[PDB]
Amino acid sequence: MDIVMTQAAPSVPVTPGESVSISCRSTKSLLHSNGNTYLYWFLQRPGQSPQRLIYYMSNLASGVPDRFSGRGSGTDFTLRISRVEAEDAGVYYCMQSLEYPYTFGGGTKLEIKRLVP
Amino acid sequence: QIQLVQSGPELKKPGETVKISCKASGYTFTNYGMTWVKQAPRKGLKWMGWINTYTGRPTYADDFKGRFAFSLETSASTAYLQINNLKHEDTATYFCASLGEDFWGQGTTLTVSSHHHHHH
Ligand code: NA
Repeated sequence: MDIVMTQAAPSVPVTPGESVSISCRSTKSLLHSNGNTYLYWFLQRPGQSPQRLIYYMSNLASGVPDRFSGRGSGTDFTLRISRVEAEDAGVYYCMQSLEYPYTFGGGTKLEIKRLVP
Repeated sequence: QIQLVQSGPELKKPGETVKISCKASGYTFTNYGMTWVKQAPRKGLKWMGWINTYTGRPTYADDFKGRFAFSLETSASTAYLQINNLKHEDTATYFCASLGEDFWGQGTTLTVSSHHHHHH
C-alpha cells in the first residue's frame, strides 16, 4: 500500500530575514531497522530542476547553508529556514524513499511578503 | 564534473508518441540508477519510477503503468522515457535524476495540444 505524504499547507508566508517552518506527514513511519529515516526535502524554483536540501531526514546536502535544518520522528517532519533570503523563494517538497513507489508531498510555496508602494 | 542532459522540449498532438532522452556524464553510468519525475502544472512533483542502469530492470509507480516505458542505451550512458498515445494530462516537465547522488537533468517540457501542436 502506498505511503502517502502530506504537507500541512500549500504556501506559507514570511518576510525577509525572518524564519519559517514547513511541515510534512507520512502515513507510515520512515524509520528503517537500519536506523536511517528515509525522508528528503527538495526545493524547486521556477525554471530550475529540483534540488535536494536534506537527506535522511536531517542531514544537509552539500552546498546547502546552515540556516536550513530538519527534524522529526517517525511520521512527522519539519523543515526550518532560520533567516530567509530572496533566493529561498520556491516550492519545498518532502519525499519518502522507504518503500516503492517513492512519494512526494504536495509542496509548499514559500511566499515572501512585501508591501505595495 | 557531472552532467545529466535531456533532449529538448516537445509539442505534441493527442495520441502521438514521444521519446525523451537523458544522457549522463562524468560518473560511471551503471553504478547508479535513474529516476523519472513528472512535474505538473497544479500537481507538484510525481515519482514515475526508476531503472537499474546495471541490470536494466525498471520499477514503475502504478499510475505510470501502461503508456510509459523506461529504457537504456548503456553504451551511450543514456536513459530514455517513452510515452505512448499522449493525453492532455501528460503535459508536464519530465526530469531524470540519479536521486541518491542528487544529479538532475535540466527537464524536458512536453506539451500535448489539440490545436497548437504545429508551432514547432
Ligand atoms: Na509499496
